[PDB]
Amino acid sequence: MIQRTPKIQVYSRFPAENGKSNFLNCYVSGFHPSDIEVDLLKNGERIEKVEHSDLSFSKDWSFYLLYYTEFTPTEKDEYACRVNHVTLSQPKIVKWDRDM
Ligand SMILES: [Cu+2]
Repeated sequence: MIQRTPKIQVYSRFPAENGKSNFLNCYVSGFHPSDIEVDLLKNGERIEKVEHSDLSFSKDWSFYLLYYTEFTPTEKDEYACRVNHVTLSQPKIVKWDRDM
């Protein structure tokens, strides 16, 4: 019964070491999940082997949700989460910043 753009936070499971394998995470929360579409991107390109958790929600249908994939970072490679949702007129993109 309330409306809001979905919050998106992008972080790595362990602290990042170039060349060392790790996991990339995108935590999405908001209202009215409603077929929301989430992708992870390596240099603007959609990744294939992406897992997600069950979607958690409460009465008013606020929700959170996690998408992730194993990956192994470098300085050259650009990583990001991309979300598609009714409240968005276009796909929203948050970049993974290992210092932020
Ligand atoms: Cu609502």
